[PDB]
Amino acid sequence: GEIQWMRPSKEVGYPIINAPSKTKLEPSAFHYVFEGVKEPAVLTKNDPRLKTDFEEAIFSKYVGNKITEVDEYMKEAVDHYAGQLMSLDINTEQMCLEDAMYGTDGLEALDLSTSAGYPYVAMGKKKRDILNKQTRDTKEMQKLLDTYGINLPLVTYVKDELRSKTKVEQGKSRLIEASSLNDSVAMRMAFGNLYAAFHKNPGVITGSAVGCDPDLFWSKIPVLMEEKLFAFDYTGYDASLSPAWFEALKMVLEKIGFGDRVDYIDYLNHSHHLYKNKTYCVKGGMPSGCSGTSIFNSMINNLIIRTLLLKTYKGIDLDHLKMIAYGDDVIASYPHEVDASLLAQSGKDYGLTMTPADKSATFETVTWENVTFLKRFFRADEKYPFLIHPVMPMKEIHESIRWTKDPRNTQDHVRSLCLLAWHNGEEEYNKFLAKIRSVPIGRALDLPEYSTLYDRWLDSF
Ligand SMILES: Nc1ccn([C@@H]2O[C@H](COP(=O)(O)OP(=O)(O)OP(=O)(O)O)[C@@H](O)[C@H]2O)c(=O)n1
Ligand code: NA
Repeated sequence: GEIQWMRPSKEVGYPIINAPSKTKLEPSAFHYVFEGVKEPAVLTKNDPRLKTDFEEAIFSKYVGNKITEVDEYMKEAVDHYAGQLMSLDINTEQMCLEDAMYGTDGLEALDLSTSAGYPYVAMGKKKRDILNKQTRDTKEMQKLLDTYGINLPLVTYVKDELRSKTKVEQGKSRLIEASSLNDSVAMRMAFGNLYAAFHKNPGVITGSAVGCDPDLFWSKIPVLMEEKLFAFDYTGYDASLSPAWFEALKMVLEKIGFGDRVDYIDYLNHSHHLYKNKTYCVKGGMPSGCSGTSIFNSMINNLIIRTLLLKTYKGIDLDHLKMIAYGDDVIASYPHEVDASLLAQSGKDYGLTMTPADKSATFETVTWENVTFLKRFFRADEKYPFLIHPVMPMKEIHESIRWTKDPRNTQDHVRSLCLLAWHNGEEEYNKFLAKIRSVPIGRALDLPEYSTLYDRWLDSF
């Protein structure tokens, strides 16, 4: 990804974008009961915690575009992945505006709590108005599509979330490149059925984990994997993608019955952005807040891994590459060992910065004991080994519970953390429940006991 140009929105007829400069995150009733070293992310250049220019830091993720064309390896990767998807019968039909807006089997309704993007965010209009879950009325939307069209600029917001101290001081705040509601609806009509097919088939055929339920899916993963696991992390995956990877993605779409609307992918690739008073153009880079970001990111990861394997190991058998991706996160396997360090080297040539899995200092062997996916480990259940526990580290849970954005959602937030925590075991879980109940707010929460969660889990398969 690379910014081609940046300048004042007024110079080109665009209004300044108003963005709250104060974090909604504040210590919660449990702030001093649990240990945590993360704080709210810098949201403005004035934030006293800064130790470097903010503007420069939040845009440094666009490291450049390393490659220009789709080479032989990428093309072979495209053919093989497109081949797997083919065995799914993904309905190539366009999604009717009703299902696209309010959802259907395999696709959830639009999220009413997220920005509506330009121009609506400059007119004061909000999603609550345009959309109506009860009537499932397309009329208002339609009247807006015809009025403002598509390919509308992406409104860029700084993501309000917890970050390490270092990332606060280096202004490494993440950004939310929000797509207008129009674009989001169009894209969901265009790729609606593709999304659904993926959501309904997490696994090694789609090579996707999007829409999955860890409590059930974790038990299926080991069976799907080949003998030898391999993994690695990406640094700024989304922003590092070069235009060629988008072309490769279109090739895939074209081959499975969507050559029809690959133009949409171009907007993800060559995009127009609005940040505050400034406007800029980005060549490459997957925008964070578009319809299908997670899925197209996963599809591209499937192309990338196949590509690096073909480039590094001529003769490799892709039919035995078993991988599952969720955006940049991935858990992959092959019947034979592979050098992740080697793959990382080939990665640089494709514009990808790959490092040892889970911040390891060096590329070491990936095992079922040390492998993680979605921050979760894999741990066979003591009493029934064939059932696998997705285990989120308590540290992550401790960090999250120490803050709140709305006291009205404390019950839901803590309840959610409990559904993650109990997998760490009864002893740990009860210590967690105990600390929660050491202050008034916690004692008033309705939290599930261990046995209730474990028994429910056992019956869920
Ligand atoms: N609104 C956003 C913005 C970014 N991201 C994701 O967050 C990543 C960047 O987060 P950070 O953890 O700060 O990036 P990494 O470079 O992956 O961290 P590291 O340096 O430790 O490798 C991006 O690639 C993207 O996948 C996201 O999910 N939502
Ligand atoms: Na882009």
